[PDB]
Amino acid sequence: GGVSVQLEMKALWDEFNQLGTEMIVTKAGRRMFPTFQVKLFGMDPMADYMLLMDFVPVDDKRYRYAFHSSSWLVAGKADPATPGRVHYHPDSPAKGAQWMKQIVSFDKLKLTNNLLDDNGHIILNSMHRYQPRFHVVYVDPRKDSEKYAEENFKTFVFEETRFTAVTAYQNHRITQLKIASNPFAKGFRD
Amino acid sequence: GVSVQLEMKALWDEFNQLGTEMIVTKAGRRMFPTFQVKLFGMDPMADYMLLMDFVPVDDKRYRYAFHSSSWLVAGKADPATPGRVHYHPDSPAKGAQWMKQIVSFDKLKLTNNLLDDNGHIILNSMHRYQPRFHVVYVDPRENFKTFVFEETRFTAVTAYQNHRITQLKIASNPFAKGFRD
DNA sequence: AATTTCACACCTAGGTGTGAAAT
DNA sequence: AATTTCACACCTAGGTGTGAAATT
Repeated sequence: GGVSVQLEMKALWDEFNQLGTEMIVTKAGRRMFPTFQVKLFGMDPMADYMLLMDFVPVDDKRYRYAFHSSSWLVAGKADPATPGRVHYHPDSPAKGAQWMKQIVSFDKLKLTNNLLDDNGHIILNSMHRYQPRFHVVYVDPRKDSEKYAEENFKTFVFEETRFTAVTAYQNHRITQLKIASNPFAKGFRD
Repeated sequence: GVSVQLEMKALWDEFNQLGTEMIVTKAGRRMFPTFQVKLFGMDPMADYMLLMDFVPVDDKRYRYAFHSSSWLVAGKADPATPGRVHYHPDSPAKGAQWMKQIVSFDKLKLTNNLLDDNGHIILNSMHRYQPRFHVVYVDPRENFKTFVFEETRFTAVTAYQNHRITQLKIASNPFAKGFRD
């Protein structure tokens, strides 16, 4: 367990977290912003690794945004859990030297509210809080089967990456930051 | 017992009849048409490596004569370019994975820069090349098969010589739609 | 020269939030 | 109501040939 992970764009994640991060969710699938990007350290260069991402609920409560007080409040009890989906990195599996070579970005990752989705996108319930988790798994390609044991995986949880899944932005301050930092939203600047 | 089917065969043969030309730039240029294949007779449990390589057709330099609208031998071929091993991005993969859908080499770029380090194929302008496709059976400790489609042979150029080639590239490549009509 | 390189307009492809409309 | 979906304009990103200019 000597593998180290460094979250890229930490300052941007913390700026969003202070406001209370919101992530748009659609039927077709929406990319996260900011993109979850990491730097890998202490891996064996000859060993083959699988890089994974999963989303875990923060609490069992449904949220509501009050525009009068500009804050999030508990609306009621959480809706039933969404069918569990996982997202492997497109380059997985790959050698330890390949992962440590450059920053690993989960830019192809998409969030959806469609419970019946078959496009490999992450299914999330709108107005609920989620915690993105990052997993490094050691895998032997000569073996046709894979499973989880205590010594074959490591989980990395960055508290600043937690967000609320929404269909439209609630906090206007979040929209302002998304517009100002995401290049695809440059047409809305000024 | 492995069988390979060249996709877009009709488009390749139409280009070959005119004498296929591929643009070559410093930055790297995609081939048009894209080399796409269908795999058959592979073992679904066996691991395979899929490769692409370019071999010179002859040891001659070519020149296009606009008066007669034909290719002629200009002189002797330039020295061979620095060759490297080119694997499909998904290689290695199981036999069932390769046979599942059409295999394409769309991210494949041709360059005339001898000092290139971006993993692109280095070629000499005004020379005839033959693209070859390889299927290699991964063994823990013959397995090497080569598929050569004669219709995929082309002349590497910096600018199109035959106006008929340009016309076909414009008419069939979606990125050249702005030049239609 | 005869051949090669450059900025450029114009495509494809797909990622943005907007504000109306819909549920 | 409070929340979700739709067409849309406007971006980024990157693949085209064009015609001018340049070039061991």
